[PDB]
Amino acid sequence: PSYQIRNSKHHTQLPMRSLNEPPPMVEDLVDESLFEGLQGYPVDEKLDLLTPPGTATPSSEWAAINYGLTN
Amino acid sequence: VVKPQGYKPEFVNRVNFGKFWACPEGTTDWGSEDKQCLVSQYGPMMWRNKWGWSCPAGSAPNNSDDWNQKCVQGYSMKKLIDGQWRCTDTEIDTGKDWSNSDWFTAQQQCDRGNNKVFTRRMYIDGKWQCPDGTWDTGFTWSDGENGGKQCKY
Amino acid sequence: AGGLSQLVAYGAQDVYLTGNPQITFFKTVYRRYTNFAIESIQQTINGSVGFGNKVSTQISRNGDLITDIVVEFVLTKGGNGGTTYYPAEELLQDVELEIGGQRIDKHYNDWFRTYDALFRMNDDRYNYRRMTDWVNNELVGAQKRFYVPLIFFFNQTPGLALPLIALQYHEVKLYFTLASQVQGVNYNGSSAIAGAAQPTMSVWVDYIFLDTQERTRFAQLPHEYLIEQLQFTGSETATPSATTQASQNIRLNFNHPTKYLAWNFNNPTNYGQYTALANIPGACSGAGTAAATVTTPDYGNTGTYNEQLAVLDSAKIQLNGQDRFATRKGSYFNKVQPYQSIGGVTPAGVYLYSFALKPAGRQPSGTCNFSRIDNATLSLTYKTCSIDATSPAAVLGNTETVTANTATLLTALNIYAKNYNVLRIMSGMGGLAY
Amino acid sequence: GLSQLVAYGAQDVYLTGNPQITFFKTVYRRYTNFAIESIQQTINGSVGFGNKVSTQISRNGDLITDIVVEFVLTKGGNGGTTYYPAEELLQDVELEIGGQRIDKHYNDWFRTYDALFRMNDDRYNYRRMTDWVNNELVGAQKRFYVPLIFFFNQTPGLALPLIALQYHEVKLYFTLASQVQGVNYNGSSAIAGAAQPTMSVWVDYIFLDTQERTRFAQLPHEYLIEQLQFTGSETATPSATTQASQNIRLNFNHPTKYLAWNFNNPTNYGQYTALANIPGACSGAGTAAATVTTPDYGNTGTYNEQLAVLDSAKIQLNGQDRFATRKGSYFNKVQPYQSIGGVTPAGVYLYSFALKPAGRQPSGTCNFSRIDNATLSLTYKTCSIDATSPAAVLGNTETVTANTATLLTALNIYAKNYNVLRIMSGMGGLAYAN
Amino acid sequence: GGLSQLVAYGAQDVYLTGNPQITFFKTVYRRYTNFAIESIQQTINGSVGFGNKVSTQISRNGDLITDIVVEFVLTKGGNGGTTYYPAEELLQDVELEIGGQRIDKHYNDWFRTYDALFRMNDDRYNYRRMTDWVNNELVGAQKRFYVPLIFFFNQTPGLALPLIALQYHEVKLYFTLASQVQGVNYNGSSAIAGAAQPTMSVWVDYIFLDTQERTRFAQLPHEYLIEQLQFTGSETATPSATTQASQNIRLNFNHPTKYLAWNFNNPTNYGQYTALANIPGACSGAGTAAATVTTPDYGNTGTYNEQLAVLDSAKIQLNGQDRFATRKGSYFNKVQPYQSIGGVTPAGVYLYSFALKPAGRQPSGTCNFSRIDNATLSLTYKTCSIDATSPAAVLGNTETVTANTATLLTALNIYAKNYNVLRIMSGMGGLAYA
Amino acid sequence: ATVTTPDYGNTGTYNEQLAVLDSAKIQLNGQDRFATRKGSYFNKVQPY
Amino acid sequence: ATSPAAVLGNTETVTANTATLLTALNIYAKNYNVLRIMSGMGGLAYA
Amino acid sequence: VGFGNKVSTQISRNGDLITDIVVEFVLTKGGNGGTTYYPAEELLQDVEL
Repeated sequence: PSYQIRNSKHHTQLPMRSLNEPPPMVEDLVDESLFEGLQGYPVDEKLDLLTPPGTATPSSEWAAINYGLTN
Repeated sequence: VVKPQGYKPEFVNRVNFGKFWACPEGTTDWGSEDKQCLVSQYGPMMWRNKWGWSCPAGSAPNNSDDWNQKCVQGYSMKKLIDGQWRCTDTEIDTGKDWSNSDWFTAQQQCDRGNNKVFTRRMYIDGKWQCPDGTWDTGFTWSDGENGGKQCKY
Repeated sequence: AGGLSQLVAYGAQDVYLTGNPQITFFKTVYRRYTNFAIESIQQTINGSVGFGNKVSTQISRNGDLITDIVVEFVLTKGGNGGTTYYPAEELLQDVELEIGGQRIDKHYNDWFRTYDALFRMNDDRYNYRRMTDWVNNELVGAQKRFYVPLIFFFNQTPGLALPLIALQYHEVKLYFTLASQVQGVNYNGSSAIAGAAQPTMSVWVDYIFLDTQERTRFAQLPHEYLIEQLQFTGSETATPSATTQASQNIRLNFNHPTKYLAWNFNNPTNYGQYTALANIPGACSGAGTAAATVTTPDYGNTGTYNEQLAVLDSAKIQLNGQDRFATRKGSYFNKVQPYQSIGGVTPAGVYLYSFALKPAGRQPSGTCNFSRIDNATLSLTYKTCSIDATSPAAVLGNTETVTANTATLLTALNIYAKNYNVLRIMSGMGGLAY
Repeated sequence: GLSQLVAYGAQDVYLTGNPQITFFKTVYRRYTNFAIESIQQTINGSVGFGNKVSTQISRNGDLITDIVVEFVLTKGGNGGTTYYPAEELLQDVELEIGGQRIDKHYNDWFRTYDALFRMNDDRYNYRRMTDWVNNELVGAQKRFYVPLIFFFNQTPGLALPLIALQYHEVKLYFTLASQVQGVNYNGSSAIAGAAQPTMSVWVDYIFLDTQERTRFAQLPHEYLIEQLQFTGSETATPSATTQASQNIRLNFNHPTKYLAWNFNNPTNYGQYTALANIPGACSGAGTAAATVTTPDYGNTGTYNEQLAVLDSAKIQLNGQDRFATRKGSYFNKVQPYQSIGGVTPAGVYLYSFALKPAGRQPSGTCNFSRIDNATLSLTYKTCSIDATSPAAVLGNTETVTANTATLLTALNIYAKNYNVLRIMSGMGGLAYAN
Repeated sequence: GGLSQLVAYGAQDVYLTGNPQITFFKTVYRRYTNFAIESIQQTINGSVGFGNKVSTQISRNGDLITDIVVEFVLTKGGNGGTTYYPAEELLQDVELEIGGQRIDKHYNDWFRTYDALFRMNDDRYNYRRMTDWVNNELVGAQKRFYVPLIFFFNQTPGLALPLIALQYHEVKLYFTLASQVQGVNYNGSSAIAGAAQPTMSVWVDYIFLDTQERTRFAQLPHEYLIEQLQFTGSETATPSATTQASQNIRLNFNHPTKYLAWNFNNPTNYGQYTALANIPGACSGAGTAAATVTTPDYGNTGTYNEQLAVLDSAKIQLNGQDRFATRKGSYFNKVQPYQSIGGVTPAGVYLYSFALKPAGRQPSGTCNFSRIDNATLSLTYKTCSIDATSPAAVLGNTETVTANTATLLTALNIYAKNYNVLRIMSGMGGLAYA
Repeated sequence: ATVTTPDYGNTGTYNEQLAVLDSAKIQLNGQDRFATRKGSYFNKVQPY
Repeated sequence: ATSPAAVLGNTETVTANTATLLTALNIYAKNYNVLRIMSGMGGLAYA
Repeated sequence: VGFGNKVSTQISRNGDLITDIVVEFVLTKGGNGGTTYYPAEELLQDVEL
C-alpha cells in the first residue's frame, strides 16, 4: 500500500532529542515517543494550528474511529 | 467596519484511488480543477458545461439567490439507461418524473444517497456494465475495500 | 577502568542500539508554548441547595477556555467514624453537561465511584478519598468541606478545554442533582438523622486566559474536539441463590465507538457496596464480633478486594450473538483486565472489559462501534449464594463458584460504556456531530 | 445568526483517509554511546553536627546527573523518636557554578518537596533511605542516602556538562544541622554519647563517546533549569479567641512555576500540624501518657486537616486578587490533586501557576520580575480546640483547630522558577539575575 | 485574576513562550491502523500437576500476539499466613521456543525478583491479588490465579510477536510446575495430605490486523529489538558468626545488558531473601512465645527491613577492573531502584543498572558482555552474629552485621536482562545473536 | 374489589398514578432528540 | 393497589404493584408516503 | 413463558443467512402414558413470521 506508515510511538519514560536541534522539525513536536510532559498541536505563524504529516485533525480522527480507514 | 460574507461553499480535493482520481465518498464530483468536490450540501452553479449551468452533472437548482448555493448536492437526472428512464440501481427515484413537478423539484430526481461518487454496475445490456451515464472505474466485487464498481460522475 | 571500560567496549550487537544514532538523552529541548493563565472562579448556583434538590449553574464567560471543575460541599457527620463512605460523591447524585441546550454527557454518583474504583490508584485514589470523605476517624458533628472534581473530558485535560470564547451565542451549563439521602450525613441506613445539616454547595471552574493572538484565533475559527461520553443504563440483576447459578442475557444498548465497558453489581441501599456482607473483618457492620450483622456494611469500609463476596462467576460479551472473546471468570474482569489496561487495583464487585489498548488515555486505541452491532449483549453467570455469611470458616475457607448468602442483596446492575464523539464549534455555536 | 454553518451530513466520510501509524511494531531510537559511573567526592571540612562542609565535583566524566549524599547515623532512642533524620541533618545544600549560586535547598524544602511531589512507593522508598522505618531500636545503625533534587539531579536531559566548563568549577556546600531529632537530641535534650555522622558524597557521571563529548566540550549550551527561591517569616499566629490574618510580601522574581508553603513548629522538624491526643498526633497519643506539647516523632506528619492552621488564602498580584479566596484544604488537597496526582500532608500547601508543576516541561508561569506587588494573604483558623480531648478535635468544625496549633509559628514560603544555565567558552552562569 | 499573570510579560518569558511551538490547549491525534483484540484459550499438552512439565503451542488465530496469562486453580493447604505468591511459586519456569530455538526463559524466582524491582504501588498489589490469597483466606479455600508472562512480547503492543510472518515456525511455551508449593501442597518440608492438584489453562491475547497491515507483515522482512533473560544459580559464600565472607562470582553473561539483578535466598522457602527473626513478620510466630526463626511467616516472607539482608557491599568488575566504586548493599537495594525505577525494593533484592531507565523498553545504555572477556560480581557479606531470637539484638544492630539465621540464605541468584534481535524472514524466525 | 381484573366498562382513566412511564425520550441514531421529559409530558402536554 | 390511600396519596415516581401486568408495548409511527396512480394502476412509491 | 401466553423473539443478524429454527420446550406429564398426543406441537398454538 502506497502509504508511509510509520512505526509505533508509545509513551516512553525518558526524554530524547532528535539530533536535529538547529532545524526544529514539526513531526517531532507531536511525537510522544520523545517528549514526556504535555501534548499540543503545533502552532505555525500567527498562532495557526499547523497539522504535521502523519497526524490528523480531531474531525479526521473521529471519521477514522467511526466510519473507518482506507487502503 | 468589516465586510460581511456569503455562503462560502466548502470544497475538498479529489483523491487517488489507484490508477485514477475521483472525489471522496461523502462528497460529489463537482465541476473541475479549482472546485473538484462539494462538501457542503449546496454549491456554486459551476459555469463550465458541455457550456451551461446544470448543475453541473450531479447537483440540481434550488430556489435561491447567492449563486454559491444555488445547486443542491446529491442529485442527477432521469439519465436514460438502455430503453427506460430509470435511475442507477444505487440511486433512489424520487418520483418527480418532470411533468408532475415544478422546475426546481423536476430536476431533483434521483437522491444519490450514500452513492455520491461511486455506484454499482447494472444488468442492463446483459453484461453487468458501467451505467450508461458514468465513467468505467476498474473495480470489481472480488476487489476488497472498494465496493464501488465501474462508476464515476 | 570505570565507566570508560564499558563505553569503549563497542561490539557488533551495539550497532542496533547506538550506531548512526538518532537521539540523545543528555540535552532536552523544551517546546515553547503560548501564554496562558489559570484562574479559579466561583459560579452562581441557581435553585435551592439541599438534599434531594436539583440545582444548576451556567458557566460564566470569564476566561477563554475551561477545564477543571470542582464542586464543593460542606457536610456534617450524622454519626461517628465508620458511618460514611465517600459522602460527597454520594451526594452529588448526578451531573449533566449541556452546551447550546444540547445534552453532551451525564455522570452519576455511582459512575464516579465506579470510575474511581477502576481508574484511580495509589495516592491519587487516597488523596481523592480525602476530598470526598472523612478519613481521620472524625466523630459525630464533625464539619468538613469536600471537593468533588468532575471527570468530563474537558475536566481531565487542557487539550480538550472548552472554547467558551468561541461560543459567542451558546451557554455551557451543569445541572447537579443532589441525593435525597447521604449515608452517615443525613441518614443511618433507612433512619433519618434528626438535626442533620443541609449541605452548603459551591461550583468552581478553573478558567484559562489566553493571550491576544490565541484568544482571537479561538474566537474566529471553527473548532472540533474529539471527546469522551458516558453511556449508562441500570438493569435488574438476575439475582443468584443458594441452590442456583443464575444467568443473564443483558442487552447492551450502547452506540458509538466504545473504548470500554465497565460494570458492577450493587446493593442500591448502600452507596458503593459492590459486594456481599459478611462477618469477617471489614465485610460488615461490627464484623468479627458478637454485634456483627450482615444486613448492614461497615460503611467506612464498604469497599473490599475480597472477591469471595462478589457475585460474578463468569462473563462474555457477544456481538449479534457471536462471542467477542472466550468466556472468562469474574475475577478475570476484576483483576486481569485492569492489570493489563489500567495498572491499578480494582475492588471486588467492579468489572472491566476494554476494547482499547489504553482505555485511560485520550488517543483512540481500539474501539467497539456498537452503532454497527444490531444486538450486542453481555452474558453473565452468577455465583451460587450458599455461604453462611455469618461464619468466617464458611466465608474465608470456600471455593470459586460460590458466594455469601447475603450476596442476593446485590440486586442492582450498573453497566457503563465510555465512547468517543465529536464536539463541534462554529461561528459562535456548537454541539455534537451525531 | 447570519454566519455560515455546515450541515455535516457526511463530513466524516469526507474527512477519512489512509492509516498513518501502526501500534503493534515499535521502532526504537538509536541513541548515543555513553556509560554511567558512581564516583566518590572528597569533602572538605569536618563533617559533624552543626558543621559546614563542601565538595568540588571532580572532572572524572563529561556530564553529571544524580547526586546522593550518604550519611551514617545511629538512633539516640527507640522507634518513634526519629523523623526523616538524614533529611533533617542535611540542613541545606548550595549549588555553585563558576562561583555563582545557581540554587540552594533546605532540609525543610526537602521535607516540603517530598510531602508535596513524591508519592506512593517512591515516597516510601525515599523514607527508607532517610529514616528508620522497621521499628529499629536505640543504637541501630544505618546508612542513609539523601538524593539531591537540583535540576541535573532529576533528569539526564539537564545533565550538567562539566566538560563544557573548562574554566569553572562546580561545588556543593552542605550545612549539617546542629541537632537531629532522635539521633543526637530528643526535642531540646541532648543525647549523651550520640555519635557524629559519617558522610560521603557520590556523583553519578556520564561518560560520552567522541562525537557527543566533543560537541559538549566545544559548543555553547543553554539548559532550561529550575531554581528554588526561599525565605522564612513570622506567622500571624492564631489563637483561642481569634482568627489571625496576614499580608505577606512575596519577594520573588523570575517566571515561577509554583509557590509552596508550610507552617511549622521550628522546634520539631517536619511538624506542620498541631498536636493532639488522638492516635499518632502526639507522643503517647491515645493513652494517659499523652502529651500534646511533643509529637510522636516517628509519626510527625499527618493528613488530618483538623490540625492544620490555614483557614483560607489568596495570592494577589500588583495588589489584586489572582484568584478567588479558597480554603486551606483547597491548597492542601485540590491543587495537588489537579497538578501533581499524589497526596499532600496537612499543613503543606500549593498554588500552581503551571498546568503540570511536577514536570520539567514549562506549562505556564508567573513572572514575578514583572510584578510590582506580589502578596500572599493568609487567614488562620481559631485555636480553640482542647487538644487533650479527642472528642474536641475529631468532632470539630471547619474554621477551628487545636490550641496547640499556635505553636506553628514559623512560615516557610518556597517558589520554583525557570532560568537558563548558559555555558560557553569554558564558563557559565545564569541567563538572568532577576 | 488570570489576566494579571498574562500581562506580566517580559524578557524572561521569551525562552518559555516566545515563538510558541505547540499549544497545550489542542490535542493532536494519529490515525492508527484498525485492529481488534480477542482472548483465545490454548490447550496444554502433558499432565498438569505439581512437578510435571507441560506445554502449549500458540495457534495462528490472530496475526500478532501480546499478553499471555496462565491461569491456575489452587487450594489452600493451610490457613492464612501459610502461602506466599503460590501461583508464582508454582510456575517454576516458562521457556519460550520459536521454530525450536530457545528465545528466552523465566523462572519463578525471576518473577519474584522482577516484581520486587519493577512493579509497584497498586500494580504490585493487584499483581499479588492474582497470585496469592490476600484477604485472610482459610484452609480449603480455592481461587483462580492469573500469572501473566513477562516475555518481551507480553509487556508491550510494540513487540507483538508476528505469528503472521512465521509461516513455518510455531511458538511454544514450556511450563514447569513446582513439585511443591508452600501452603498449597507442602508446609516447609512436610507434604500436605489431601492436597489437590492444580487446574491450569494458558490464555493468549491475539491481535487482528486489517488488510493493509496484514499484507505488510506477510511481505516485509522484520526485526525486533527484544529482551532476553540470562540466569545462573551460584552458591553463596556463606558468612558466619565470626566473619565477613566474600566472593568473586564470574558473570557468565553476554549481549548488551540493560541491568543486572540478584538476590540471596533460602531454597526451602520461596521468596525468602532475608534472614528470619523474632520481630513482627520476620519469622513464623514472630513477636510471641511461639516464634521460631527456622521458618518464615510465609504470608509476610518479604520485608523492607534490611537488617535481615545478608549482603554488606558489592562491586562489578569488567576484565578485572572496577566498573564503579564499591557501594553498600543498601545502595543496590534502595538507591539503584530510586534512581532507575521509582518503586520500592524489598530487602535481600539488589539491582545494578547500566541503563538510564531499565524499567522501559527503549534502550538507554547497556553493558555489552559480548565484549567483556571476564566480568565478575564481587560480593562482601555481613557478619552473622545477631541472635535472631532476641528482638532487641536485631532491631538495635549495626550496619555490618545481620542475623545468625542469615546463613540459611545459601543460594545466590544472578540475573541479567539484555537486548538481542529477533529476525523474521521467509516465514521463519530466530535470534540474530547466539 | 379485585385488582386482578379491570372494570371493563371503565377500563380507561385519566389517573396517571396507575400509568407506568416515569420518563422518556426519543433518541435518533443514539443521541437525545430532546431533553428527557416525564411520562406526564407525553400524556398531557404533548396533546395539549 | 388494594389500599386507596396507598394509591391516591403516592409520589410522582411510583405506581401500583399491579402495574407490572402492563407488559406489552405498542409503538406506532404515522408517516407520509406517495400513492401514485397512472394508466389504470397504482401503488406506493416507497418501501 | 406459560400456557396461554404470547412470547416473541427477534433474530439477531449473527450469521449471514438463516434456515432452520427449532423451538425447544420442556414439558412434564400431568398423567400417565396414553394421556398426551404430540403435546409440544399442541403447546405451540401458533407461530407468526
